[PDB]
Amino acid sequence: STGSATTTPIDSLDDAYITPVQIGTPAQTLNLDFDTGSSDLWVFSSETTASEVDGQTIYTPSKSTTAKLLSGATWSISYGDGSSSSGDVYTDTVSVGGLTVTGQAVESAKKVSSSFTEDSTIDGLLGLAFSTLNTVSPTQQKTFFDNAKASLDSPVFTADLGYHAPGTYNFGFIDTTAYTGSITYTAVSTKQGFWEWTSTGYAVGSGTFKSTSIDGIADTGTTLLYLPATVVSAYWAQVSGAKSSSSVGGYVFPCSATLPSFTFGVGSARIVIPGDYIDFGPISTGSSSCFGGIQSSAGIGINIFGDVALKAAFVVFNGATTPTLGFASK
Ligand SMILES: O[C@H](COCc1ccccc1F)CN1CCCC1
Repeated sequence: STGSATTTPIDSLDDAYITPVQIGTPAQTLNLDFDTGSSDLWVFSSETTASEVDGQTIYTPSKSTTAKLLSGATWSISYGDGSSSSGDVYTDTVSVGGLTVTGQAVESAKKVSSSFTEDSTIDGLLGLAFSTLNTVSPTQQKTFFDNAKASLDSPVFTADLGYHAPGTYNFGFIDTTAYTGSITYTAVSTKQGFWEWTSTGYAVGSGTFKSTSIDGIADTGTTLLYLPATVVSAYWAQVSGAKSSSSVGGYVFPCSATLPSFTFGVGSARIVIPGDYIDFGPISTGSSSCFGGIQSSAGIGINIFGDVALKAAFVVFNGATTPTLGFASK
C-alpha cells in the first residue's frame, strides 16, 4: 500500500504545516501537524476542556463506530518549546492520503497548553519519530508509520515541504519526479528516539564550505533551524545590522536586508537554503526588525534541522531495519 497527502503552511510565514487526516467511521477529518520530532498522535476532542478549545476541529469518539476506549491508558507530553498536552486514549481507524491503519492509538486531549489553544489551525499532532518516545502509559503505543510499515510497498515516508506553498507527505514510496539529482543517504542513530544524524558541514552564502560534524535531528515539527552558536554567529555576521537580542529571544535583522543562503552538508552532497527561507518577518506587527530563521541551539541541548532546512530538500525517512535519512535537492 501507499499514501499521499498534501501539506499546507498554516500562515504566510510557514510557521507550521497541516495535513488532513481521516479518523473514525464515518470519517472525521482533522488537520494535523506531522511531527518527526515526537511520537504521539493526539487530537483536540470532545473531551478537551471547553475553555481550551478555540476554533479547532475536534474528534468525537462517541460518533465513531470503530472507536474503542483503550482501558486505563493515559498520555502526557511536554515538548521542547514548553508546550504540553495530556489525556486519554482510544483506538480507531486512521487514514492519511488513502493509506489506512486500523487500531491506531488516537490520543484524545483532555488538557492542552495555551499555545495549542491559540492556534486555531492545528487540530492535533501526528508523531513520526520512533515509537520508543510515545508517552502512552502503562502500555506504550506505536506511531502511525510504525503500524503502517508492514503493509507499505517500501518502509519509508517522505517529506516535501513547500516554501510559502503546499507540499506533500508520501508513505510507502519515493516519487522520483519530486526532486533533482540523486538522494544522498546518511546514517541515523535511534538511541534518543529521534531521526538523529550528522551533517558534514556548512557554508554561508558564496563562502567556502567548512567541513565539520554537526549532530542533529530532522524535525518537521520545529519551524526553525537550530545550530551551534559558532555556526549561527558566522551566518549572522554576514548580515549588516543583525544581532542577538535577549529581549526578543534570538537573532534579529533589518527587514530591509537581503539574506545570504545557508548550505548544509549531507555526506559529500550539499543542500542550499535560499536566503529568503531564513526571513521570518517582523518581530511584532509593523516592526522593521525581523526574526531570523537560523538560531542558536545552545539553550536546547540538541541541534534541530527544522522546517527552514527541511523545506529546501526532498527528505526520505527510511524506516528499514537499520533506519537512514535521505536528502535530495529539488
Ligand atoms: O518542540 C518543538 C520545537 O523544539 C525546538 C525548540 C524551539 C524553541 C524553543 C525550545 C525548543 F526546544 C516545537 N514543536 C511544535 C509542535 C510540537 C513541538
